Parts: sequence; C-alpha cells; structure tokens
Amino acid sequence: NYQKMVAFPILLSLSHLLHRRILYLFDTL
Amino acid sequence: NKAVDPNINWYEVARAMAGFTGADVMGLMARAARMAARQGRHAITEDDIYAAMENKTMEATLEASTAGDGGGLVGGEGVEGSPDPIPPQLRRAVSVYEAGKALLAYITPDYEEIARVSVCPLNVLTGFTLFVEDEDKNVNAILTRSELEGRMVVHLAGRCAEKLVMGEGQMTGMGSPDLFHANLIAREMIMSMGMGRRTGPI
Amino acid sequence: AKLDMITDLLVIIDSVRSNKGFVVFATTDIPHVLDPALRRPGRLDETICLPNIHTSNILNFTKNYEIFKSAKDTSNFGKKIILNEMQNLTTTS
Amino acid sequence: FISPMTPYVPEEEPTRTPPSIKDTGTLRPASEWYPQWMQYRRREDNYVFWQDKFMRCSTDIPWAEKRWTLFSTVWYLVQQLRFVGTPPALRYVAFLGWRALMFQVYAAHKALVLWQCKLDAGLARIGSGGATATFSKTMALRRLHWRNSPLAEALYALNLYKTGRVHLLPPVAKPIPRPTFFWLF
Amino acid sequence: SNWWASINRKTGIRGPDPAPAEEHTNGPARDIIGDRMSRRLEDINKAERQRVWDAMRVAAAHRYAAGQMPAWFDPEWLQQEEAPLNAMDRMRGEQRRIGGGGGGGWWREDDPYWPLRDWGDHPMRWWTLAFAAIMAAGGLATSVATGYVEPVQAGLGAGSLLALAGAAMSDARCVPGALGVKLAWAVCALIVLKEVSVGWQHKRKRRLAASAPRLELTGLAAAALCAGYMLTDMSGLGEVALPPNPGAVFKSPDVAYRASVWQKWGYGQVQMRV
Amino acid sequence: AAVAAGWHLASFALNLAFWGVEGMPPDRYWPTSPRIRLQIRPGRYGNMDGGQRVYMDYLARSEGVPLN
Amino acid sequence: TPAIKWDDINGIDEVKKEINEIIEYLRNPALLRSRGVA
Amino acid sequence: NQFITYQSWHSHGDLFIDYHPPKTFSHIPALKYNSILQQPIGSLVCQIYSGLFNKQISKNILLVNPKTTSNNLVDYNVLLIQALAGETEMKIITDNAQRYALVNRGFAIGIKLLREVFDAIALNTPCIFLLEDIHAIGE
Amino acid sequence: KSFKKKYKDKAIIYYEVGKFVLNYFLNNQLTNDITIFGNDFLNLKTINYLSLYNSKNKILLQLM
Amino acid sequence: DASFEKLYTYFDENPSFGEMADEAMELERGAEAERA
Amino acid sequence: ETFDRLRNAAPAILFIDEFDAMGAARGAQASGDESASIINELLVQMDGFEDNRGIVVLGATNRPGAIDSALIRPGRFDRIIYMPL
Amino acid sequence: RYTVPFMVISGLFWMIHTWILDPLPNKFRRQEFIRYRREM
Amino acid sequence: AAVDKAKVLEDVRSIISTQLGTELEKVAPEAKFVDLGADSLDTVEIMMALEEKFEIALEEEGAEKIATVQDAADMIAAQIAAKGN
Ligand SMILES: CCCCCCCCCCCCCCCCCC(=O)OC[C@H](CO[C@@H]1O[C@H](CO[C@H]2O[C@H](CO)[C@H](O)[C@H](O)[C@H]2O)[C@H](O)[C@H](O)[C@H]1O)OC(=O)CCCCCCCCCCCCCCCCC
Repeated sequence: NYQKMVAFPILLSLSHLLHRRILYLFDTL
Repeated sequence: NKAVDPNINWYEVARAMAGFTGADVMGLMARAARMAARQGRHAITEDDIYAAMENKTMEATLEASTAGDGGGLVGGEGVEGSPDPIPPQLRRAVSVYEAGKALLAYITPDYEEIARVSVCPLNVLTGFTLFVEDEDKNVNAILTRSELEGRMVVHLAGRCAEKLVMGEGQMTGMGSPDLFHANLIAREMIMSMGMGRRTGPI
Repeated sequence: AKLDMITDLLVIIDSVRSNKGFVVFATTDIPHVLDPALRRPGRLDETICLPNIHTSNILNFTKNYEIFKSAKDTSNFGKKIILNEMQNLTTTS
Repeated sequence: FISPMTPYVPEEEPTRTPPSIKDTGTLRPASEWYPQWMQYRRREDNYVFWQDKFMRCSTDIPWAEKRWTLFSTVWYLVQQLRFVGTPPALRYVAFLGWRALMFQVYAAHKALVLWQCKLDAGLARIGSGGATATFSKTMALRRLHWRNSPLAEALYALNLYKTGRVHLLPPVAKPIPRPTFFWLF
Repeated sequence: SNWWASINRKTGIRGPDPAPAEEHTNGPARDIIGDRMSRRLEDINKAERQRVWDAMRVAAAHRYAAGQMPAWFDPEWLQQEEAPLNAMDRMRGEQRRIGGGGGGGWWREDDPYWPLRDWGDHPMRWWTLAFAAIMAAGGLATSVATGYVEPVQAGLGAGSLLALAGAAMSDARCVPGALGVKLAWAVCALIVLKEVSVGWQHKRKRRLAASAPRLELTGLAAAALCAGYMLTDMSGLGEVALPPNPGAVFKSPDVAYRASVWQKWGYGQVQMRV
Repeated sequence: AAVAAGWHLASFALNLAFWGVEGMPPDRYWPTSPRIRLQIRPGRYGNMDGGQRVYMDYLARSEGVPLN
Repeated sequence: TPAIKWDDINGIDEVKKEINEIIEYLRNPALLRSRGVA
Repeated sequence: NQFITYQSWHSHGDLFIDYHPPKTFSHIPALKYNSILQQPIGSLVCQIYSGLFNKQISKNILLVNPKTTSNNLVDYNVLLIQALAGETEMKIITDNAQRYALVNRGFAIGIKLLREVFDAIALNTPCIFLLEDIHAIGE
Repeated sequence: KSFKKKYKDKAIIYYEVGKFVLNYFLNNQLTNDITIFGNDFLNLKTINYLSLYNSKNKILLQLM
Repeated sequence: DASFEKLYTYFDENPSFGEMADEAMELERGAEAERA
Repeated sequence: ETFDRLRNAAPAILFIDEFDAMGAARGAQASGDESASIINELLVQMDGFEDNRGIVVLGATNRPGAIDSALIRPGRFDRIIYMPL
Repeated sequence: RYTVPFMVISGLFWMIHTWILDPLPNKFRRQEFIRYRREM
Repeated sequence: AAVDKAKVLEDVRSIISTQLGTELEKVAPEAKFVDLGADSLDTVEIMMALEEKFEIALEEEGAEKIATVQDAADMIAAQIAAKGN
C-alpha cells in the first residue's frame, strides 16, 4: 500500500506551491 | 437574434402593445426574457411577454404605493403589513374580484377585450386584467357615453362581485381605486363633459 | 434653476448599453419624483425595491441573530462533558 | 421534570448542506440550469430557486462544513486544480461524459428496482402461502430514492419471506452526518 | 332561479350561497407577519432558548462543582435536557393535537424491524465489542502458538481500548459517546495503517516478496469498522478543529473577532480600516 | 524527440484550452495589477508636472494610438 | 507642533467618555478593537 | 487585509476604485427574506464567478430604499452593493449624484463631470458602479 | 411622600402586566407551537393593511 | 412546581459572558494594571 | 508633506482648525482645480494605503452639514463630537 | 532542449493573445477615446 | 405555492398515455390506472416516469394510494408546491 497514496497529496502540494512561488517570484522581481 | 419560441403571433402581441415606441418594445422583450427566466424557460413566449407587460404595470403601481410607508398592496414581503402566504380568504376575495371584473368586461359589448387575467401579480393584494385597446377605432381622442358607462359598470363589477360572494361585511379595500375611477368617470361626465340632464353643458 | 441636465443625464444613462463589462446601480429613496423619461426602457427601468428594515421583531431579531451567529461557531457540545462528571464520590476527575 | 410525552429528541445543528432544490435524489442527473418544475408553478413564487443558491452557498452554511482540518487542507488543492487549474473546456467535456454515464447508471438502477419489486412479490408469496403476491410501491420509490439502509432492506426481505406483510415497512434511514475527527478531518 | 330582483340595498345584499367560509386567526401577530416568518421566528426562539438552557446548565454545573451554588439548587435539574419553555410548548402542542443486542428482539413474528429502533447506543457498539473480543483472543492464541509478543501486545492492548470505546458508545448521545466512537475509529485506523504499512512481525517470512505487509482479514475488519463508524455516526465534537485563519475573519462582521484572530496569528498591529 | 515535442505541445494545447479569462473567479489575493498587489505609490520626490505629459504619451503608445 | 489640565475641564460630562475613547485609542489599541472600534 | 482603495487605472476626479470590501451576504439577513432581490443578485454573482460578467452587456439597475433611516445610520443600498462586491471579490466604484448637481452661468458643469466619470469607469472593467441619490439630478 | 411613589409604581407595573397579559392571551391562547410575544407600534403600513383588509374582529384584536 | 425561575433569575443576576468576553476583560484588566 | 511628517512622528493628534476652508464643497468660493486637489489629497491620506498608525486628525468645524459628502462616508470623519454649553 | 523555443513561441503567442485576441472587454474604443480627449 | 393544476394534469395524462400506449383522450382525470390495464409494476414505472418528467421526488408514503389520474396529478401538484420552500 501507500505507493501512489503518500505521493499524490505531496505532489499536489508541490505543484500548487511551485505555481504560487513562480507568481511570487514575478512579484518580487 | 436572441432565443424566442417560434410559435408567437407577434401581431396579436403588437396589438396589445398599442401606444409604444421602439425602444419600449426592445426593453419589453428584455423583461420578457426576465419573466421567461422567472417561469423557468430560456425561450420567450407570448405568455412571457404578457407577463412582462403585467410586471411593468404592477411595478409602476408599487413605485407609487410604497414611497415611504405603503401598506397592504404589496403583500408577500415577510414584513409588517404584508403576510407572506396570502391568506385563503384574501386570495378568494381577490379571485372573486378579478373574476367579476373579467366576466363583466366580457359580457359588455364593444369593450376593450381581455388579453390576460391574473390573481395577485407580483404578490400584490389585487388582481390585474390586461385590457387591449383599439387605437384605430377611436384614436387617442374619442370617448363615447356607451364606452364611459361600460367602463363604470366594469370598474364597479369587482366590488359588486365580492359583495355578492363574500358578503357585505367581508368586502376589502381593494375596490377603492376602481370605485374612485367609476366616480371619476361619472364626475367627468356630469361636471366636465356636460352629459348631465339637469346640469347641462357647463 | 436650469433643469437642462435631465436631457443630458438621459443620454449618459443610455450610453451605458453600448458599453460592456460593468454594472451600474443607481440608488434613490424617492422614485416618484424621478423623471418618467428616466424610467423608459434602455434607461433605469429595472427596479429592485428594498422595503424598510425597521421592523421591531422580524427584521431586527432575526437580522441581528443571523449576523451574530454567522461570525462564530458558538457550538459548546464538548463543554457538556462536565454534566457527566457530577457523581464522582471524590474531589476531582 | 417537564417531560413532554414524547422523549425529547435533541435537535443538533446540521452537518451537511441540505440538497439543492433542483436535485432529483434518484441518482439521475439533475437538469442543466432550470429544474423544470418551475413551469408548473406560478411566476413570482419561483423566487425560491435563487433563494436555494443563497442559503445553500452564501448565508446558511453549516459550521461543520467550515471546519479547517488537514483533510480539507489537502482537498482544497484538488478543488483548486479542478476550478482554476483545469480549463473549463475539458471540465465541460468531462461533465458531459459524467452526465451520460449517470443517466446510464440511473437506467440500470431503475431496472434493478423493478426486479427488486418482482423479488418482493416472490418473497411475499413464499411466506404467506399464495395470498399476498403484491409489492409495496412506496418501498419501490424508497429503494429508488436511496432512502433505505442495507439493514432495512434485509429486514424487510426476511419479513416478506416468513410472514408476508408487504405494507409493513422498515423506518426510513436518516441522513448520514458528516464525520469529524478533531484536526484530521 | 331569479335570486336577483329581490336584491335590496337597504335590507342588505346577499347572494344565494350562505356565506363563503369561516375566518382563521391564529393570533394577531401571526396575522400581521404571516407564516414562513412566524415559523422562522418560532424556530429561532426555540433554538435560542435551548442554547440558553444548555449554557445555563453547563455554567450551573461548573458552579455547583465549585461549591458556589445557593442552597435551593437541585443538581438533578441538570438532568433536564430540554429547555423548560420548549418542554411546555411541546406539552401544549401534544395536548391540543391528541441477534439480541442493543434492545429486545422478536425474529419474524412482530416488530420485525427492531434493530433500527433507537435503543440509546451507537449502532457499532456490539461490532466494536466483538472485534475487541476476537482481537484479544486471536492475539493471545497467536502469541501462545508462535512465541512472538507483538500479537499479544498489539492484541489485548488494542482490545482493551476497543472495549472501553464500546463501553463509552453505550450512550451515543453524549460527549462520552462521541469520544468513544472517535477512539474506536482511531484504534481501527491504526490497525489498518500498521497492517498495510509495517505488517505483522509473526508474519515475517524469508523472501522479501513473501514478507509483503498486504491487507489480510484483520485489516479488512478494521477498515470495515472504520467505514461503519463514518457511515453511521461520527459527527459530534466538531468544535475541535484547527484554529481559524485571518482569511476566515476577513469578511466577518465582528471587529472584535477579526482583531482577536489578527492578534493570535501574529499580525495584531496591522491597520483594520473597517 | 517526437515524445518530448509532444509533451511540450500537450502543455501548449492545455494553455489553449484555458484560452482567456472565462471560467475563473476574481481573486482577492491576486488582483490583475502588481501595484495593487504590492504597495507602490508615487510620492513627493520624482513626480513633476511634465511627467503628466510623458505619462500621456506612454499611455497613448501602450493603448496603441499614434497621437503623442 | 505647539511646544490647565483635563480635570480642569468641567463644561462637559457625557462626551468625556467619547473623548476617553480617543485617549485609549492613542494609548492602547487592540483594546479599542475589543470594544468594536477597528 | 486585502481591502484596498486605490485610485483609477488612469490615475495621474479620482474615481477611487474600491478593491475587495470586507463584506458578505451574511451581513444582510434581510436579503434571504426578500423575493425581489434573489434573482438579480444571484444572477449577478453567478455571472461574476463564471467570468461572463466580464464580457456581458453593461446594465443599469435602480435601487429603492425608502426614507426612514435616522440620519445616515448605515444605508442598506450601499450595504447591499458592498456585500455583493465583497462576496464576489470585485471592484466597486461609489459616487454621489449630489456632487454633480451643478448649474452655473446657464451651463451644467456636473453633467460634464458625470460624463467624464461614466467614460472613465468604462476602462476599469469589470466593476460595480454605485451612484447614490439619483433623485438629486434626475428630478 | 412614598405613598405617591407607591401609587405611581403600582400604576406603571399594572399597565405593563396587563399589556403583556393581553398580548400573550391574544397571540398564544387562541405550527403555532413556540410561544410568541408579538409587539405593538403598528406603523402606517400595518394600519393600512389592517384597515383595507382583514375584518372587524381582527381590528378589534389590535385595539384590545 | 416550576422551581426553575430561581435558576433563570440567578443566571440573570450572575451570568457567564463567554471566552471572547473573558479575553476582552483580560485586556481591560491588563490596561488598568499598566495605567493605574 | 503634512501627512508624511505625521507618519514619521506617528503617535500623534494633528488638529486642523477652520475645516470649512477645506472640508466644504462647491459654492460661494471658486471651486476649481484647487479645492478639488486639496480635498482629493486629504481623502487619500485619510483613507488608507499609507498606513496612518497612531494618527488622529481632530477637525474643528462649526457647520458639520457644510462638510462635503466626501469626508462623511464611513472611513473618513464618521465620528463627530458636539460640544454643549 | 525543447523548453526554450517552446517557451519563446508560447510567450509570443500570449503576447499577441492579450493585444489582438482577447483584449479588454470590447472597451478598447472607449479607452482610445479617453486618450483622445484627455490630451488637452 | 399556486401550482397550475390544469397544466400538471395535462402533462400527467400525457405521461400516462405515452408510457402505456393509449391516446391523450383515453387518459381522463377520473380514470383509474386499473381501467387502463397498467399492471402493478407498470403503475410503478408510470410513477417513475412522472418523477423523471417533473424532476421531483414523489411522496413515497401515499404512492400505494395513487388510484386516479386526478389523484396522481393532485399529489404531483402538491409536491410541486412543496418543492419551493
Ligand atoms: C461532443 C464532444 C465530444 C466529447 C464529449 C463526450 C465524450 C467523452 C467525455 C469525457 C471522457 C469520458 C468521461 C467519463 C467519466 C468522467 C471523468 C471524471 O473524472 O469525471 C469528471 C467530473 C464531472 O464533472 C463535474 O462533476 C462534478 C462532481 O460530480 C462527480 O464528480 C466525480 C466524477 O468523477 C466523482 O465521481 C463524484 O463522485 C461525483 O459527484 C459535478 O457533479 C458535475 O457533474 C460537473 O461539474 O469532473 C471533475 O471533477 C474533473 C475535471 C477534469 C477531468 C477531465 C477528464 C476528461 C477530460 C477530457 C479532455 C479531452 C478533450 C477532447 C474531447 C474528447 C473527450 C475525451
């Protein structure tokens, strides 16, 4: 178990945080 | 251009819209789409257009009978002088009033014909009969004694019907504007048009 | 007082339909003195009457009550646990 | 002390939003925009179609649905990817596919309910001899509207199989409240 | 039949039908404001009276356990669950209108749908007690048969917690009932987690593919109990959640609550401008 | 190479299906202007009368009109 | 910036609390927010 | 605090666009008991959240709150429009039509000012104009 | 000195008691389950509704 | 036998105002301690 | 510049006297760019963006009804104290 | 390898796609008029 | 909620006829489904079709007592009135 179960929330969070970090990198530039 | 039902007799509707400009027509189709949304349809029907005309008339009266306190005329509000479930006695009285007006406008010859009859439009504690005039018959200038007396009978018809059905003591105050309108027609016939036998032309 | 501003206010209000993207709300407390031309279609025709709110029970208690209850949970189910700690023949639990 | 006949049933706050006024409750897809019964109601009394949208999504939110938890923190990402992270065109074609699939599964459930009515008649004959051979149409609609628990279904079937009594029905199942585990969900 | 021609304006005008109907009042105020708002006001008053009574008995409990109560106080009044006024109104309404668990059992003769009657306990009480019994028995038997001590330690140790949860779920209308169903779900979820993540030590084998933590009958039963709790009843103690964010109270109408969340979340001195 | 270019084309086609602004709610955390998002205002040092003329010319060029 | 005490003012009684609101806002905010004054 | 009161998009009158007011429909429990309000307000909110309000035809809506409030103790028309804009997280530009009640030397300066305002709000879309006291100039 | 206070206090409390007794009897001792204490101060809208509609008995209830 | 009007009058004389009012009173007590 | 100095020395009680010089509207004075610019700047400095933390502006006036509908709007000068006799 | 040319292509396409295709909500003409009348 | 019972009865008759096979004439208000020869399961299918057409939940308790077309239309119209609440 847990194989694509402990990954999908973490990858979801990483994608969301990455997109917001690109937007905030534009903001700080 | 927009979405309307194709089975609409636009002539009969335009006959009901006697005395309108063109932007008035445009806005009436817009509010007819609004009434279509209220009834739950995307297409506009002639029923929706007639409901738009009724909605315009009721809105016009409501923005003359609520300007500061109002009362009674706008039922269904959830506030002080406006019970939300219009009581069975009140809706029976409104139905009797409007049925009497419609019947006595039907049996009166050479009268304005009925397009629709509605009981409590806009949750308004009165009925509404949509009357369509014949502009080509008597332009916007001609009134005859037959038309005036028939109008007096039709305007007293609702309160006479509710007096006959609900009794003399259970008559409500919704017959007061029509009673004043019949009194106004009689007053203009006697004191203004010179149709009095004893008063004469003065 | 030169009241020629009405015939320009009519054009100003009629020019909104050519525009796109925004919505105009014109508020008034006296609609009877409003110009009937201003109430013609293509102009301020659609009306949303907002009846008075100074209603002693209805739109005062209900209004204030939902306003108060919408700001916080105000749920105290767990605090009822002390109602189950009343017959312990001890000093504390 | 002031015991009012019926034992006082505490009325807890709702934990789920009440179902929408356009819902069917029968696993069938709802209508696209207008729930089609408004045409059989009067105008200016159909005001409660937007008064369902208000107080289903703005003004009468249950506070159990405003709870902040770890599961809701994770689920916000799924909903955000669905709404602002996926194009509405692909959302629309997936919505059409889900509508067609739900119509097919509703037809399957309707056929299953009719077969369960036939089984109801069979079990009501085996248990009352040959006299009672009908079936409860109210129970048929109850199966169709998913108002029955599996325990209620089994108890009713057993009841038919060994005493008959078609029109003696199990109690309607209450709605399942939203589960809460502290800060987890 | 010619009921006209006798219509007199002086002696009263009457139709042939003898009066329309009667008039129903149900109170002057309810005549004034109508229904759907009399009903809303009545429901609001009932809910507020019940909230005030619950708060009053909680505070009275806290003061009576402190010994700060007057001599006329009866703690048995704290057993009155309903508000007294709502109890009186319900008395007025009802006076002007009119396999062997849980409870009894009849088995295909009378009262056939007896398991669905509200007996006062949680539906999963006998299920969690039976699971506690079989977990303790299986753990003891496995430890005796093999010699591993994880079956008995993760056996009776979880069975005692499940038995305590089943005891606490015998009255599933209280804070002990909510705490019992939460504890039982936590124990069963921990069993499922251990089984599908770590595995059972006595089930360790030679091959890596034979070790294979998997999901056997014990994990299936614990997951089924978890789903049973979720699908029967877990709501209760919903006030315990993560603390509210400043994003919750951005549109809140309470300046005091917004400032409290502001100060608790470290902002505090940011201008409110509301 | 076709697989890598197909992945890039799939991303571009997803952006094409996004297309414009429709289907997206307005966001109070992300207004459309970075000056709204941050706190950037002109103050006493830097602003001069001629700057209105220059601002007019830049705004005309940005809107796309050849007038000044 | 310019350069009789508060208790030397006696011509007002009730609005002294409304002025005291300004005193407490300048001396201690987040107490004023606990009184509903954002 | 995402509630900001920046100047116009043109900026350097001063249209004073209000971004994301801190109001919701929970501020008005008198909205859920009004049959008239539900259809236009819900239609506007759903058009805004769908994005279609961006590309929709502009419209004028008249609001009537009868004169019974003592002084200016929170006007419910501006309260409702601010709740609409705050729930939708949308720019709201407010103005009073009294300020355009100007006639000097036979010329109406307030008409030119109102025309400039109506042409300037055309550029900050999507937004909610709130012109209060339309009876002052529309007599 | 205090007898006038007693007379005034008794008049005020009996006015309030009788008003709320009449309110309870008319609004509750006549769905319709929770006790409601209806309030006075009929406005012009309420007066217009009760005058143009309802009946003599329903006007007499407000007068009581 | 009502015997709960005593409880209602007692809790009108000596009520409990909630955690938010407790926090506000704590802030007020700290202000008076730091001022007086 | 007044509000910038105030935001520097910022717990403060700026007192403006004769508010009808700037707090009024069009009327018997030449209401052109001048009064509009000063009232626009007063509005934006009182409103926000530049956080006026610890800044109270006490405006002295004799005709509050003469104060424009721009400095009364909730969030400008909503609080009003009448000094009795 | 393919990131940079595809990023340049998408950047140019979305630069075109907020100036010609999908501009302001059909209010460009009003904006240009404002620019005509405000250069006084 | 002022349901147009005439429209409801007309559409109910149309649904009954459409499912069974009869014309709109044969489906009369006072006519019993038994007269039309719809079996028990067929009556249930007709109630399902009525639910699908009107997009409402039929009142389960009382579906065993739907005998006339008028009774079916009356229960349906009562449900259409009670849906809006
Ligand atoms: C005429 C045009 C030609 C094509 C049209 C029809 C042919 C094919 C249709 C799509 C393919 C098959 C779909 C079958 C299952 C649906 C997939 C899914 O998971 O379900 C999708 C759900 C359903 O939509 C939403 O669903 C919501 C939630 O309901 C359901 O949501 C989920 C459904 O998955 C759960 O099951 C949940 O239990 C259930 O409640 C609402 O209820 C509404 O139905 C609706 O808003 O969406 C979501 O949440 C997820 C949103 C993004 C997922 C995208 C998946 C597929 C995208 C295809 C894009 C390719 C473009 C080329 C065109 C050719 C198409 C192949």
